[PDB]
Amino acid sequence: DKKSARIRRATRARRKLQELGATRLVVHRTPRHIYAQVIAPNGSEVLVAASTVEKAIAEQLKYTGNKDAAAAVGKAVAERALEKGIKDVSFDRSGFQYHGRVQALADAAREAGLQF
Amino acid sequence: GIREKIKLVSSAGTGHFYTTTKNKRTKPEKLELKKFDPVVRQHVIYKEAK
Amino acid sequence: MKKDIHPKYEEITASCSCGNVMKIRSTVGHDLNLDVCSKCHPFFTGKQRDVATGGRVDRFNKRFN
Amino acid sequence: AKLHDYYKDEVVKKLMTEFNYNSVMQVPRVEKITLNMGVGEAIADKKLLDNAAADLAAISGQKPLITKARKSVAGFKIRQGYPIGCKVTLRGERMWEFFERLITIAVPRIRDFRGLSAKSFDGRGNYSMGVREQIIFPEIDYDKVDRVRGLDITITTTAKSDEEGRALLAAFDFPFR
Amino acid sequence: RNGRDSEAKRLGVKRFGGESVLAGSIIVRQRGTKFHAGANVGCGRDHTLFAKADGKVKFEVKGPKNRKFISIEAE
Amino acid sequence: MLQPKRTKFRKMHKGRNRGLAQGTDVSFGSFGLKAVGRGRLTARQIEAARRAMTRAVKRQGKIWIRVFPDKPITEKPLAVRMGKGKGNVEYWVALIQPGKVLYEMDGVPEELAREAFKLAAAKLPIKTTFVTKTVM
RNA sequence: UAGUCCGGAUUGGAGUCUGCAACUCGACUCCAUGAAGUCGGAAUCGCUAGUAAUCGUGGAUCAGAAUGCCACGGUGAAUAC
RNA sequence: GCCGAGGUGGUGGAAUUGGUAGACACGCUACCUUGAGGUGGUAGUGCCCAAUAGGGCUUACGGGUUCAAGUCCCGUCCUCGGUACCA
RNA sequence: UGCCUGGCGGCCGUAGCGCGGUGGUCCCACCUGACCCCAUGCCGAACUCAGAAGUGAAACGCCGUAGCGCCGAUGGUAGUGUGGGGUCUCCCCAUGCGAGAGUAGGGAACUGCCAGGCAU
RNA sequence: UCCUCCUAAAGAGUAACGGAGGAGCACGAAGGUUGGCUAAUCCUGGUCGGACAUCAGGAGGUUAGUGCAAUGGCAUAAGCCAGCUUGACUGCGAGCGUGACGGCGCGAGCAGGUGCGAAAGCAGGUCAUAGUGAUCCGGUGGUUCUGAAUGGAAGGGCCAUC
RNA sequence: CCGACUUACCAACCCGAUGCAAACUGCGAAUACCGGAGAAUGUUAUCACGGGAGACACACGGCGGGUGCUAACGUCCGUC
Repeated sequence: DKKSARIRRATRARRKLQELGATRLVVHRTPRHIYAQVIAPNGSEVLVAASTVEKAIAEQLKYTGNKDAAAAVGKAVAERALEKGIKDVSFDRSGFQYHGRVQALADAAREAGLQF
Repeated sequence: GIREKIKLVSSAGTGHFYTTTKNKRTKPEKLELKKFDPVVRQHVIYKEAK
Repeated sequence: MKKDIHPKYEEITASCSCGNVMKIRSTVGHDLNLDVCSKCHPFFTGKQRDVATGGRVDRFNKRFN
Repeated sequence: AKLHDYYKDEVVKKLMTEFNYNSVMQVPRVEKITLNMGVGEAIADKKLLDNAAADLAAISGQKPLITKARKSVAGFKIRQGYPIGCKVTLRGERMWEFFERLITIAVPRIRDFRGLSAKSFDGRGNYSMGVREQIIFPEIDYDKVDRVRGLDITITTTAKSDEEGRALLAAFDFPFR
Repeated sequence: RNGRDSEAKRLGVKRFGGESVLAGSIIVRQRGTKFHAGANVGCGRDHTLFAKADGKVKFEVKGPKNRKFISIEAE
Repeated sequence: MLQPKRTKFRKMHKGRNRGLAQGTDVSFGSFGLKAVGRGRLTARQIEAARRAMTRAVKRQGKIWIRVFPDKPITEKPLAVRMGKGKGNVEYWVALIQPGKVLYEMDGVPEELAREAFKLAAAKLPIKTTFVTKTVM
């Protein structure tokens, strides 16, 4: 149910984002990890992905499921996407409320050089 | 039917007004309604009038 | 909880008149002195005592020899 | 407070020893306790519902939510969106302390008490009892009293059967005639 | 007591499969959404579907409810 | 007389009677009275045939009617001109296609069944036949 | 100053006495209960002084069974243009 | 046949602005007055559940609408008033 | 290269339910508490934060079952365009198209992009 | 006169004193945006409380709901709730649809100035389809546009509106 | 007050099997319609603009219907 009620809040914004054709920055939040993916204009293939389940990100932070890990994941996905070059990305909160951790991920993506 | 015709008149640079309808027995309250004025080209406060 | 709208809810010491003392978070505004307790109640101990429900031949014999 | 730690030792250990639970998560947990006051006579004046709300606020620790009517009924002269009942849903530690005051203090005071009959489970371990007059809780002054103004408390347990929830509530020494 | 009927309001599919449209052309007039908007197709305030780009019209069934969608291929 | 309790609309169109019937198998009972020709039966004729049949068998066995009218038929009064609306609903008919089992009976011998179906078929306007149920 | 420490009907229990016998259907006593009733509609009655009003006592009938009937006293008015 | 109006206690009847009806005048019942009737005066007076507080059933019938129908809508029965003409 | 697990899809019931069994090193879920972010028309239920003692109960995934749901032939039937015929308010013929329902049967999906752990 | 369904023969349209129902409005929120949520009806349990009010759980899955008739729609909700608001904004408008015409409708985008949102974005009224009358004549406000010798003014024009 | 005993009383919802519908539809043609490509044929048969019109009482026959009585050389539509 808790998983099921969230996909509605996803399904609204995902539909119009795929209608526009914008590159979707998808975030995912669990109680102990956090994930980010930069998915193509078609919405099938990803470009990059960064999370706390990556080893090299987890080697440098204390807890894998709080705000600082989210900020490190955001700056990692921003620096990797800027090494690729994805300049205009549109963020999607994926059914999660904005303020808690995906605010930290979104902001650390923004001030690492990603314009949204 | 029961909606009276009223107009709403500009505050700054009144060479303009809009016109709307309002029910007197439910709402005796005023409109202020910050609409656009084409004369002064800004969004001004408008006021209820006959 | 929503901060100021709730009534005060403080730790008091209730004084059970069966002999007992209990710290209880409550709302009464004093140290409440209750009469009977969960201890020493007739239903809780077993002193509920429903009467015989038919003692007629008992009553006739305690009357008459 | 008290009944939580008494649960966390004795109730889980006894429902472990007499019910086959390979995991401790299968043991039923009393999850929430709601006090409902279906006032209902506030179709004439809502001073009465306003008094009943403060009565529930004195009984529990939470400010009660007023419940408006769901569908319009002309059998009882009610309107859609008329506030006709009052409720508290209390969960967690405040529910544990309300459970303390309900068992240790309140249920001796039901004034010719004969034991709450256990057949009031609805099918999935949730209990419901009806307290007929409000003065059985000692938070009421009784110098102030206006009406009788009872309530009903329904306990939601995570039990799936009636016998599991019955053994759960009996492990906290419910009267159970 | 009978005898009243409104004027028929000319609804229906105006442009069918494979037809070349310009942008802004009306494809379907309808009351509800019998057809839903897809790529390069906009939905009006009375649920009119119109060409938001110039191409060819395409009808599909999509989604988990087997619903009709109208797409436009930019030719 | 059989007519629908609480029908949706009071009057309906004339329509046509093309096609072959759907209820061709005798399902409920053993013997059946089946329709050979097209037409329509009013509820008066259905009840006349039913009374004649159950009087012919002396109230033994079981009788099923398999057609129900559900179609209102109007008339205009005499010395009333054409126009001014649809006429008032007078009576209800059931439309009958070739091959429709109109009646069934079970719990009787075959010759009493055949003779009762003859005495009941005398009241009906359409041409009929005697049929028997068949396995598969 | 309350349906109240007013009211004492009703009913549950335990008794006592008379009497062949207290169920139909007695009187009383105890314990408990604590109903209507908050001065009474249209109407209507008695009384002129030791009277009305009020308080108690006694007798006949009678095994038991008076709030009735017949008697006795205590206190004791108002009003008669 | 066509149009308009009506049907509500035992009666005459007011409620025809959806917000749980019979209000008023008769009649009836009870009491008083009277030698006794009538008049007169006080109190009841739509039907069934309990001795009550109250609830069920009730507007010609049947059905729909809504939360709710005497009330608006439809159909049917009965009764009024008007028309049913030109050849 | 093979298993799992998660995210985004493709597709939209041959893909959904029921019934049975199975998983916790990871991943995930339940979980723990609420100085603080934030939240409740009451309530840390949810939303949110700070976390890791337990459990795989529930959920989720996987596997097995046809009891349903679903798909679905070949024939035949209905209907019908065109041109003729009648006993013509209904059909027949020549010819072209040809269902729906039902039947034999199929069937508890398949797969792409990436990420993590495992044995290789 | 207008709207919805059928007649209407699977594009559109299509008559009758053919079969059925509605409209002559409402709403500064019932419009905009952001965030969130998901019914009807039954069963069980529980103070008064009882077929039917409030509570709790289960079944069921949209049989509900839509400001108002019917149809088409709606879960990403167009349904329900709360925060902030005035886009119920001005000038246009590629292109279409529908009418004999008068007319009626849909519209991406552009300029100016805003509202909500962190942002992508969305908003130039409402789930859509009824809620409506041409012209003349005059009323009011603004704009030197004209203004009968000249300067004004009257009166016309234009724009908003009755 | 419980509540027992019954019955040629009726019985919703569900199950199993029949039908019916212009205003029912989880299915669904043939034709017709819209568009594109090609060949042959056709006295441009097509569209636009201008000059001049007439006509706007239709009739029957077939097919699909409404109404009427699946009456009418009836009436009202669609199409030839």
